[PDB]
Amino acid sequence: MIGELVKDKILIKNIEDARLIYKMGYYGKPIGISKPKSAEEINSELILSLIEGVYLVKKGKLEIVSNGERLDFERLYQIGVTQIPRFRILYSVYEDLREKGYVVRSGIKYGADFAVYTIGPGIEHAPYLVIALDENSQISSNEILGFGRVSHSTRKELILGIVNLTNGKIRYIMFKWLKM
Amino acid sequence: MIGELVKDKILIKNIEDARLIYKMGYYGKPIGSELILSLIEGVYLVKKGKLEIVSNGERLDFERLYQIGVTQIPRFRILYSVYEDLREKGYVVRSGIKYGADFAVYTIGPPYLVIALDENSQISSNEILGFGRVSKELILGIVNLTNGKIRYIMFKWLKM
Ligand SMILES: [Cl-]
Ligand SMILES: [Cl-]
Repeated sequence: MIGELVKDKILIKNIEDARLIYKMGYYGKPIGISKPKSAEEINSELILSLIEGVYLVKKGKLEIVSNGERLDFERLYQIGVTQIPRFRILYSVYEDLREKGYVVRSGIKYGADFAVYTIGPGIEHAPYLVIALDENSQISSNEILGFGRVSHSTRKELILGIVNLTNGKIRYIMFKWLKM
Repeated sequence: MIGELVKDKILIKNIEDARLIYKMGYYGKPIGSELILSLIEGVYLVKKGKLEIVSNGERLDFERLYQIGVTQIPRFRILYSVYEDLREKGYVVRSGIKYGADFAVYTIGPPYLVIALDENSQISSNEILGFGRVSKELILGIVNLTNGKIRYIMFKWLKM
């Protein structure tokens, strides 16, 4: 498994490698398709985000190169910090959730950071929406109101992933828009 | 029902009146007896026509009492908005300070802790899960000072 760093994303040019990385656990998105039922229908280069790439590298399931240079975890992580806003808190939740066995996808279509899934041999579940947060970052009422808006929009489960960048621990707090 | 304004609180000197106001729906706290009502409770009861208030001769109506609340009590506007809305919805609303919140709401349907907030407020992620009773639930009372509408959002400390 080898991938090319191109800006803020990682390109998987080999289709076999692509289909394999995707089979592993629904990583990346193929170019031109939105979301493949199976890796079987993937025929275009697999595109991985830095968050996904950095995870896979750390998992030893992927090597990354940037025009000759071989970027390891320390370097890739650092690039994520520079390129991607909120990279630290986003990777912390991505990793933690991924490490716990959930299948983590982008949650932007739903107005959140991630779309977390519980899957297994012949088992698919509804997507939990997670929004990563820096425990200290001050949230406004307008943002908090924006939260409870994305929640009862696709009426799924909205969840805040509060990360401590020091100890790396994570506190998950879910909230619903109530109708007192 | 007549009550005296004494600073930021309202005194109910008559014990019958006291016991009645308390029977109504658990309003005020006795000094255990004179029933002591907070401006938030007093202003509500006045508006409900269930209580008259006096301040050394002067008869204070809703407009004046409300204004006094604004002057005396910090966050009075957002606190009364949630108090009233919740009370108007039939919940029994008590102080929630013992629990580190504004109110302790009791449902008479099928204590919830609520913290009233203004649309311009800014709470940290660790102020939230921080304290109330979280690390159970804590309900956020988000108030729009313009239209006076209120959005309630509850959140729990999860264990993913
Ligand atoms: Cl992603
Ligand atoms: Cl009260």
